[PDB]
Amino acid sequence: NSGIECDTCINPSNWCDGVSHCPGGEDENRCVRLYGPNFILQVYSSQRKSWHPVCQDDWNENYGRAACRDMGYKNNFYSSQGIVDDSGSTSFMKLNTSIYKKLYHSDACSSKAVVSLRCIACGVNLND
Amino acid sequence: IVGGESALPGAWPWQVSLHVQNVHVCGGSIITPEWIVTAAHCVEKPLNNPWHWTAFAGILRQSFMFYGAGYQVEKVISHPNYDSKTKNNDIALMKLQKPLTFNDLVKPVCLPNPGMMLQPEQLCWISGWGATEEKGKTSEVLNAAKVLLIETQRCNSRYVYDNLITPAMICAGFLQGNVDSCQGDSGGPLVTSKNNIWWLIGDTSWGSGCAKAYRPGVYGNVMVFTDWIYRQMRADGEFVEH
Ligand SMILES: CC(C)(NS(=O)(=O)c1ccc2c(Cl)cnc(NC(=N)N)c2c1)C(=O)O
Ligand SMILES: *[C@@H]1O[C@H](CO)[C@@H](O)[C@H](O)[C@H]1NC(C)=O
Ligand SMILES: [Ca+2]
Repeated sequence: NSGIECDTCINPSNWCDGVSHCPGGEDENRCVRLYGPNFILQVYSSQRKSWHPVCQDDWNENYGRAACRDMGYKNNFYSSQGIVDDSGSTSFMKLNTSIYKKLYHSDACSSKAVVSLRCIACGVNLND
Repeated sequence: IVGGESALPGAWPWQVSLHVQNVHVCGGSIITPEWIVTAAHCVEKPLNNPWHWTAFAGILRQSFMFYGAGYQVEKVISHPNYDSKTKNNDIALMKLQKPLTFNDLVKPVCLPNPGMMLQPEQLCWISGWGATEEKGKTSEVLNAAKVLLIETQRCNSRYVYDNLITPAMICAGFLQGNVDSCQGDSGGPLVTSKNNIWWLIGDTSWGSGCAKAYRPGVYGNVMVFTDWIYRQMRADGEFVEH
């Protein structure tokens, strides 16, 4: 309750920084998240201490499969398309082709779209 | 499920009957081909070991859950901070040895994502083979009922549950009663529709009586537990990767 807890407390700049600092690795295993009813792909920024939408720029399905792998869905992958961001976000995570830690902070997305990653075909019943 | 209706094939393709000793004990929500969200009170000792548990998916009727249609549970994971007494963090995870074959009768529910912006009184649905009346017996047919979310501030009123609803708990149903979850819906889905997607908003945890006025259903807040769920699923994927 001064920084980020591991259930050990961590400085939020060491949360999601690529180096596993909690003994249970809690600081490095929950760094990718889907946001909102549109599955806006988000990555936690250690520097900005915030969750940020991944830009659709140069994002392919293997990066989604990897984010899906990093979220516990393993080889489950359903959809990764670009969508307008409804997460109310101002900073975004763009890919430096040269999951998390493979992105960098940008305030725009050249595609104008964020990644909507659907790791599993779920949430559908008999009635649309 | 009190106040509800017989569920149709494929209406709740995530709903699973979890069995111990050839009888339904709890419900579950398929979130992945091998992972099932249930309640932690369901798998309290002595049912903490996966061997007691068999899962039945896509079968609406308990009598149609035959020897050979069950999916043996391989791993039971109770929430680490589950309290048997307050029933805070009443969420558990059941892995299946055999992955479930997804169809229109068996399908996963979507784990809730941060920022669902759900309504304070969001129309949700509760399914299960639990009692159709309080103190009643396990239902034969899978039942489901429309329930509305009750904001925790309203549910923590002295006239409802008196500060017993933790942040890891969400309330759903009707303050008038009549429509609630009951014995045997435990661990079952509290699911809502949003963006033409069904979202596992809660797992059936507890409540005083069934369908009693000012005594609604209390569900484990799956949103609060998503990180734990993602961590436990990823760790299993890493461990069996070898
Ligand atoms: C007080 C007591 C012990 N309740 S209960 O009947 O045994 C019972 C058991 C399980 C429930 C579940 Cl899993 C979910 N929800 C419930 N309640 C609700 N209002 N939705 C439940 C209620 C009684 O017998 O008076
Ligand atoms: C991409 O990485 C390399 C150095 O690792 C460098 O070209 C640049 O600093 C990075 N991209 C941006 C714009 O951050
Ligand atoms: Ca770290």
